[PDB]
Amino acid sequence: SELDQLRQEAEQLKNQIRDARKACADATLSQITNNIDPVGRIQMRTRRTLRGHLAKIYAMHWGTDSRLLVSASQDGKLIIWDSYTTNKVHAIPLRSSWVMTCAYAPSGNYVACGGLDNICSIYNLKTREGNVRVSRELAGHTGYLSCCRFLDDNQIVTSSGDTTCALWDIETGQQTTTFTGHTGDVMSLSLAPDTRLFVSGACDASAKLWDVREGMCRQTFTGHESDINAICFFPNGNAFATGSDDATCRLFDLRADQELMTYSHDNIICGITSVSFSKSGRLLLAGYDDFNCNVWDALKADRAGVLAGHDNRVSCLGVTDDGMAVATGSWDSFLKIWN
Amino acid sequence: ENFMDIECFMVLNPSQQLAIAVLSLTLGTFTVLENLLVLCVILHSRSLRCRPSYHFIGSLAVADLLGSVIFVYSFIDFHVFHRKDSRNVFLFKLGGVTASFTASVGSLFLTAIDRYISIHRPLAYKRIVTRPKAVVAFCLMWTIAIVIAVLPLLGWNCEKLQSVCSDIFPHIDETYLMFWIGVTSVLLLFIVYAYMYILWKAHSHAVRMIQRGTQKARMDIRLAKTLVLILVVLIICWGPLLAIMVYDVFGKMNKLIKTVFAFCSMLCLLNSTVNPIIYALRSKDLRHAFRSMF
Amino acid sequence: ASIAQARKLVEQLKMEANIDRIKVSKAAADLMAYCEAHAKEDPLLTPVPASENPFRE
Amino acid sequence: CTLSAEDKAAVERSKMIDRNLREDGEKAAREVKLLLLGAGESGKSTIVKQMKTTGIVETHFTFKDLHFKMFDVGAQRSERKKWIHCFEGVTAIIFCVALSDYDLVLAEDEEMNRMHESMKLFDSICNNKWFTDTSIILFLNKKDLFEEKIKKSPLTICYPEYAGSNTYEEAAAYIQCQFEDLNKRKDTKEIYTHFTCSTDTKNVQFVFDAVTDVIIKNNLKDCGLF
Amino acid sequence: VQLVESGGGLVQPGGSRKLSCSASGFAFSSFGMHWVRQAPEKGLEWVAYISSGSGTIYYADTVKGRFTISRDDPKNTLFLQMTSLRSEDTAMYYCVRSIYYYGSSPFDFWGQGTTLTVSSGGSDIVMTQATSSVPVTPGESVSISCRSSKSLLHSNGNTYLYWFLQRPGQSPQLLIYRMSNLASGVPDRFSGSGSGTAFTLTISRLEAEDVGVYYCMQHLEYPLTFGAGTKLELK
Ligand SMILES: CCCCCCC(C)(C)c1cc(O)c2c(c1)OC(C)(C)[C@@H]1CC=C(CO)C[C@@H]21
Repeated sequence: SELDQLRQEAEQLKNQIRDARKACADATLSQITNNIDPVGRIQMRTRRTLRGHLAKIYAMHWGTDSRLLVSASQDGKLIIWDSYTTNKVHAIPLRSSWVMTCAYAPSGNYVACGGLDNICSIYNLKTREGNVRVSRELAGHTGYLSCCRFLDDNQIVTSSGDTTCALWDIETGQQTTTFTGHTGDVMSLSLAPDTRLFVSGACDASAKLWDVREGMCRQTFTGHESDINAICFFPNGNAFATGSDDATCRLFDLRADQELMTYSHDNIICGITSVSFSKSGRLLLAGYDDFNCNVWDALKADRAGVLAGHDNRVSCLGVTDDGMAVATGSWDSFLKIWN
Repeated sequence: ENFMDIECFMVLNPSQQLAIAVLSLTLGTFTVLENLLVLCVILHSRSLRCRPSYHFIGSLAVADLLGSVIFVYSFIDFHVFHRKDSRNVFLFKLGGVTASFTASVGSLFLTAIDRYISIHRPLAYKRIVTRPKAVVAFCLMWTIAIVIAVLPLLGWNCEKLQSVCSDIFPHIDETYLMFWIGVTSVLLLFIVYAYMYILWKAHSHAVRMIQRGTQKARMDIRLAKTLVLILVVLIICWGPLLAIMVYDVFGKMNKLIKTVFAFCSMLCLLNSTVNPIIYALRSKDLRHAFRSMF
Repeated sequence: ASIAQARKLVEQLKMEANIDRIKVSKAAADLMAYCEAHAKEDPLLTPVPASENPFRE
Repeated sequence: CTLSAEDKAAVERSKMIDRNLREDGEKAAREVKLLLLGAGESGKSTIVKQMKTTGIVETHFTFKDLHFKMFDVGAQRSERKKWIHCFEGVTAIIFCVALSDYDLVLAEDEEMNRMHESMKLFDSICNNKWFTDTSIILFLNKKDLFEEKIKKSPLTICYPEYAGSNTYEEAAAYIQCQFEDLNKRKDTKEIYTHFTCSTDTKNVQFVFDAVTDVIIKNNLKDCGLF
Repeated sequence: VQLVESGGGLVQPGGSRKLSCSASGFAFSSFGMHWVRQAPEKGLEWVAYISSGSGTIYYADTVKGRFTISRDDPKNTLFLQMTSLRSEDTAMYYCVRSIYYYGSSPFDFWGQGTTLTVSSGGSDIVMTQATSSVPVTPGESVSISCRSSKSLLHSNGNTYLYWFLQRPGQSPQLLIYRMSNLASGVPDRFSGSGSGTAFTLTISRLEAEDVGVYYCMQHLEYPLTFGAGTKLELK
């Protein structure tokens, strides 16, 4: 009785947010982007096939130098590749083979991993000993670790399966702040290019935008009907696309605070495992788990291309910082560098 | 019409040339259709492409296809229209025929040792047979069949070195017959040993499951059915042929034996027709693969 | 302790409700300006030349 | 070639890394990966007591020159849909069922008894899309406590239609047939049912005999013989 | 990270001598090993090289047919079997570790050295240094130029030139690897530049620890040739 009348406020507040949708109901993204020149038919070919894992790859991350790559598979190894050659720069044996995420530092000196072991292990690459050692074990989560992303050598945002995210400190080993408010298990996250905000998505079909210094949710986005498991920012930073299990991608805007465009097709079921943007955000690369990635037009909602070529489902995906190539790693033992 | 390297020996003077023609044409068309079906199902589907035993099934399919087309071309060229050509061309087509029909037995041997080590070393099998090592064994078997095939093209023919010549193969000496019989018999005894050991190990495993409380047989019975089928196909397709080949090198050398040699030489096309239905249709994965493809 | 959680949820939704919202036309114009401002900068739009490509073989 | 000495030594290092990765994969392929699943109260830790925080516990053990890795993942308490596909490719699933909890209920969630929850979990993991062809080593623990409880309380509390007496053997066979009939994939999957006793080297003997059978049958499927 | 050598001393010409370089504090099996000798009042010269896991063994012109280099990875010790020594082998042998991947810093550590003395009885790239002794002053900018007979630029964009500083009484220390990258422990005042065949090493705000001999070494293809040796002296 005491809470229910609060619900009488609260859903009404949501209706006010819906009334805020009437503040931004003048037009859609398709109406503004009419009579524009399309990107056209895209035939980008695989160039490298990074063949050194022996189980299914769950994550990859490019380097900021756009040549190094990192990958984590469901065997106990995490391999750092040269992409120009096909050279394994490193191979790190892991304490637990159940890793679902990995990250590559912008400085390039550290890598991260995590998964069912609830620990974001940080490994120091550049060292005087010559071999990669465990720099810092970041324990403290209770759910399964789902995403990790670096800010610098000391800050890292980890989203786990305990419906919370956390920003940590490498030297202290403890959480600087905890982001709370999702009701389902948190699956993905993405930082802005100016790293002031990051938007993260969970299994409750809600994408929440957080500030790294405030520690609280700024904006909340809804419109999916299944577990959101992929989020990538626009390179401008004022918008972000997401992908979930309903085989639809959605482009939300931070300023409009609503969904702009929906990317879907009639013959596509078996939804998205990973999304990314190209340079200038014109193409949306979505890795669907009917074994292939699709190139959608971010302004025309048209399927420009198909990146089929993986024998199993494209778990992980990523575009280089200069946009030279896109890597897709799948649930066979293989990464592929499409260009 | 005597001994000591006679020519135009072919004994198909009555109307059996029509019967060999219709049987060889039907078996060649059936072999082409079945092996094209197998090669289309295997190559189009990745679920059958990755497994290294289906690479050996495809190797046997390619060997049976090439042997079918080259054998019906050469056999209908020889016993129909009575085309007598030079020694180097007949050696070349006989080399193609024996290359394909040695690679067929080699692919059967590779399949037999694959299934033998899958049940003899159960946990080790996945770390013994892989796709590139199966490709290596495929290439080694095909190249050794090719070099055994081109062995009489260079030196072993009895026209160059004066030795005794076989009558059923006019430009092949009896030494090459003994060598080919030896290699084929060693491969077939290895295949029979592997498919007896699979049945014995599966029977022992089923007995151990019955003695324990682990099971509630059903494994050794099913592979007893398919293994007795495989072995009786192998026996009725390669027993009389090697019996005639032994009798023409270690026997009284009669005249009616050459007539029966062509009709038991079409048993190779019988074997090539029945090989996709006992090595690919016996597979449940390929069965569901061509059920899905329609 | 659902009394404090409901109050925190109401406060969070009220803090998310009173923020400003730019119209769809201005955000779409900004997105189109960013796309066509670096359309030549993206090498995945056009086919890259083989000399400028680092991934050719 | 156009490598020079630095890139030639770099591809030599990558070849050494390839060799070490191949050796590590061959060492890891000698292990048998098992997954412990259950309601939590089934006494599967007692199974850990019979074979011999983080969200996953690995119970490495050996029996007759064969090494088993047993993955207890029931302490995760998250949504099972998003991380059970990590375990697609285990050799078998060891589902543990408390036989003595046929009449015991839990009233915290929805007042229903624990055996219907265990049967719901069995229907969820047996008919999962990832465990289509991974066999289940079903274990029925606490048989003596179940017998001592069915000496007083009959089986009709759990099952509304049980046309049998209070005999331990007939009720155990009925429970085994009820758990086996949740398998909708009986052509591509078997269920290995055992009653957990206090005899040493017998539950691990059942696991070893079940795992050898599924390895033999999976090899016979993979080599085209089935 | 230690590289301690032993077994050196005075030997007869034509005799046999073995040098053992003990490595501790780092992974020995993942590091390619080199031998660099230095005669008194001379420069550095590469002798022999064995890679990680003994995959590749290289020898120089005066080394092939006479020497033998091997490693013991469980023992973490590098060996050097020398047969039929001559008067030109009287040099200070340095045990050098090296690693090779993308972004690595090869020749990053040098041993303390051992003394070998012998009593009395080619399509290569030649490194050119204009002046072997430049008198410098502290607080100014110092420019050191080295040349090569062949262009060190390769198709991958890497220019394989190195800079080594050998302080008196101390092991040589790597300063700049691949002409533009600062090594570990080297301060930010050191910089390098070059274009294909012409090279420029710039030292700004020279201090008391920058005194020593400067060497330029190529790494385009074996055999590895050091520079003549430029020594910077105060006043
Ligand atoms: C010893 C040489 C290898 C044995 C080959 C046995 C098979 C069954 C493959 C065979 C058996 C054969 O009977 C023959 C074969 C091949 O190959 C061709 C070239 C088709 C021959 C053409 C003319 C005649 C003369 O009778 C015989 C034919």
